[PDB]
Amino acid sequence: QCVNFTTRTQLPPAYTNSFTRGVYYPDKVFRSSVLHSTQDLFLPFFSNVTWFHAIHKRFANPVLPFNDGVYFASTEKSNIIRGWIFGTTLDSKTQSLLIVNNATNVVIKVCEFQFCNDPFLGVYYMESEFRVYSSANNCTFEYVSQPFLNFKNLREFVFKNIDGYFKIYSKHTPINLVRGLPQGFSALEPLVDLPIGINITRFQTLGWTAGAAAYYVGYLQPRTFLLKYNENGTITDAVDCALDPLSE
Amino acid sequence: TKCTLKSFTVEKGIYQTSNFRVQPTESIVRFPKSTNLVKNKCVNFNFNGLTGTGVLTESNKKFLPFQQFGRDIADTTDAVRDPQTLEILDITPCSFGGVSVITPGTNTSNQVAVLYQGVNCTEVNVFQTRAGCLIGAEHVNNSYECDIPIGAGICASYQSIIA
Amino acid sequence: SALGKLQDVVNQNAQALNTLVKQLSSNFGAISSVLNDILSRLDPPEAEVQIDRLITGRLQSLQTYVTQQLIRAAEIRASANLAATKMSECVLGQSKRVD
Amino acid sequence: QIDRLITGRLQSLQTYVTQQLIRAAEIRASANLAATKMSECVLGQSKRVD
Amino acid sequence: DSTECSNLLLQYGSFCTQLNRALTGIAVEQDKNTQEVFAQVKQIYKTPP
Amino acid sequence: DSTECSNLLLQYGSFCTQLNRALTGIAVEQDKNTQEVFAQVKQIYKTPPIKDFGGFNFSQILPDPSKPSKRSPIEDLLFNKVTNGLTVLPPLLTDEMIAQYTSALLAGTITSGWTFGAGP
Ligand SMILES: *[C@@H]1O[C@H](CO)[C@@H](O[C@@H]2O[C@H](CO)[C@@H](O)[C@H](O)[C@H]2NC(C)=O)[C@H](O)[C@H]1NC(C)=O
Ligand SMILES: *[C@@H]1O[C@H](CO)[C@@H](O[C@@H]2O[C@H](CO)[C@@H](O)[C@H](O)[C@H]2NC(C)=O)[C@H](O)[C@H]1NC(C)=O
Ligand SMILES: *[C@@H]1O[C@H](CO)[C@@H](O)[C@H](O)[C@H]1NC(C)=O
Ligand SMILES: *[C@@H]1O[C@H](CO)[C@@H](O)[C@H](O)[C@H]1NC(C)=O
Ligand SMILES: *[C@@H]1O[C@H](CO)[C@@H](O)[C@H](O)[C@H]1NC(C)=O
Ligand SMILES: *[C@@H]1O[C@H](CO)[C@@H](O)[C@H](O)[C@H]1NC(C)=O
Ligand SMILES: *[C@@H]1O[C@H](CO)[C@@H](O)[C@H](O)[C@H]1NC(C)=O
Repeated sequence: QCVNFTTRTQLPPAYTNSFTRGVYYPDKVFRSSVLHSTQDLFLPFFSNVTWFHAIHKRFANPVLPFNDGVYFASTEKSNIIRGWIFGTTLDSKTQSLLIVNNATNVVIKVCEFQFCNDPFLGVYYMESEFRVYSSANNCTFEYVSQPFLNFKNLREFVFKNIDGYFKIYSKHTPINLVRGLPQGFSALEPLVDLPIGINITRFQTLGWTAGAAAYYVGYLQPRTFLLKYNENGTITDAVDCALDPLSE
Repeated sequence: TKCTLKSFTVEKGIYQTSNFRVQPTESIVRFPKSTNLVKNKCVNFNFNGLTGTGVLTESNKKFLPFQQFGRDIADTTDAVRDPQTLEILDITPCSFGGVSVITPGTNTSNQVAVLYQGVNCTEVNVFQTRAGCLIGAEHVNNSYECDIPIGAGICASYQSIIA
Repeated sequence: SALGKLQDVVNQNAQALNTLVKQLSSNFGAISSVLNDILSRLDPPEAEVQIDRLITGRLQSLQTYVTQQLIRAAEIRASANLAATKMSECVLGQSKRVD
Repeated sequence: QIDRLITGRLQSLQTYVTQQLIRAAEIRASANLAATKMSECVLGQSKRVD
Repeated sequence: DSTECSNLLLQYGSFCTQLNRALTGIAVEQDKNTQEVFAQVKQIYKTPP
Repeated sequence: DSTECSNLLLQYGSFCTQLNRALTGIAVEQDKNTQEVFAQVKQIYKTPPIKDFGGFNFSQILPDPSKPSKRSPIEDLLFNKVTNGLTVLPPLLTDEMIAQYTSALLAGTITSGWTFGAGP
């Protein structure tokens, strides 16, 4: 089942500043009171991060490229954002990745889904509406896990696909800022490593009323960071090696 | 010492002749079979595919739940998390040290003393110095002029060999 | 920055030791910098070549470290000879030498 | 082939840096001597013979 | 300007950093030598007319 | 600990002996430097208990009895202000003995002037 949404309001997507967000732990190695220089796929400091809104009538689900990796930020309250779609052609021709977080658990499936143009979930005022795909024929990987999840909640995720490994990094932050990204530093802990081994070039974010939510999409570039590890092994500050001559 | 110096007569002094390595005794292979963990001994450890040789002791470092191994400034693995039981272990490198021979002239005597540099005396007339463990020299409380330098204020002389 | 000369010597020696330890992580054109990985992954005819590449790289690093250690030893020896001269002529006597 | 060129050029550069450091030590010793002569011969009268 | 040569050169580690640091030390040492020899007075004296 | 690596390393000859000999020469040279700088007197001079020097105060350079290290306040400040087969050999002269040598030199130059450097 698929449903066209024909009540949208035309508006260009916004842009804002990344500040010093998007830093994740590059590996599983504990380091304490040290300064470590690493070259990896990172989000540049103070970059132009794309801003999308969900407000009522805005429902921003466009088609975005994936490129080398995607930093996904969410200023969320009342749990509207539920999951992501990854793939190349987003149909039964190629193999696609499904990540959903419904009312009970988090489900990851790698199947050849015949996706809808507007895949979505629904809450009736309980969850009794699910229209994401019409078929699933060849499934290779399944993974059922625990639930991962004024704007009150900040969700940071980093999605990377290197050597057939899908790295998902996550961080949950209590915030009380009304409209934009708070200015600060928070290192993203690694959440899961999935051996999906599939090509990903495009991704999707998952009458009617749209709850108040906002999300941000940034793109990773190969660069060097200098990370500071404190006495407790937590990354507390970072330096972008190619941002400005002072940080260089 | 005669072999190292390429001479049959050795002048009075201290000569670094060899090295000592505490040889590994057991192999501990812990993945998430699991060979019974042995601590406080120089063993060959294989933890989740990370291999090496070291002494596994208790650690006061509180790891974050996602982190498994630990590295210092010089990118050497000095801390690790046991996969079976979530405890933190320090990996101290197995003792290695220079072996120096302290002797007077062969014209005077053939008595020698052995200094293990930077090695505690429990891991080898046994005396513990800051330079290392000295075997074969009788420690005295008197102070004399330095005849053969040992280090850290310690000197050796022949009168038997005293330190 | 009053005591910069001693801190400079300590920093240079520590930096040389850190660089020498860090050079073990380099494979010097071999498949890996770990000897155990080479010995467990390859047959001895090609593992001999890989170990030879590691040996020549590490030996070049060690010779380089010894070379700058000898040069710094010469510099410190000259400074120590100057310090001994100052101890003999300024502390143990009165010097007519200007400055 | 590039590896052979790299090791040859790196050996040449390390050799050049080594003699540069040795000449730097010699020039530093000469400069220390020159500073001593400037302090003792120009800024005062020296009783040191020759 | 060869990218492949630089990629192979990165396998040898921090030799280039060592050589650049040594040359930088020599270069600052020359200026220190010139300061030690010539800059021993903080007053610029002038002869009478 | 690789036996095969050491067997291949033996083909290159006595490079390791040369490097160890050079490092040993540097290590003994450091102790020789410390002997040349600080051990220039064979008598350990001491100051009188009464510090009556005609108004001259040497408390900041004489050793402090209250400190366990027996260092001067200036020397204590100086010590506070300075912060895989590798071994660090300890120096032959420890810091307290070097401080004792400096104390002997200070006592000699205060109580005897330059006479102790040239004889009795
Ligand atoms: C919702 O709208 C999309 C976009 O118009 C529909 O996708 C089209 O499906 C027809 C099927 O005949 C294709 O010919 C078009 O090329 C498709 N358009 C695009 C942009 O892919 C989709 O079918 C609609 N959903 C429903 C249930 O009708
Ligand atoms: C020599 O100088 C020292 C320090 O300059 C004097 O010690 C001071 O004594 C006064 C009064 O007793 C104290 O209030 C100061 O705190 C002391 N200073 C220190 C650093 O302890 C000392 O009295 C002077 N005279 C003699 C004869 O030693
Ligand atoms: C971000 O991009 C938009 C267009 O893509 C541009 O108008 C805006 O000025 C950019 N902002 C910054 C800070 O570069
Ligand atoms: C959530 O999804 C899983 C997998 O599709 C399903 O088994 C479960 O019943 C779902 N939960 C709800 C409340 O629908
Ligand atoms: C994928 O599914 C189609 C039809 O559902 C089938 O013909 C094809 O063999 C499947 N391929 C694999 C690799 O399972
Ligand atoms: C992945 O897909 C893109 C476009 O669909 C294509 O250009 C690229 O070559 C593909 N890569 C692999 C490894 O299949
Ligand atoms: C590190 O943890 C200790 C408690 O183990 C705490 O007292 C200290 O403040 C922490 N430091 C930082 C920088 O978080």
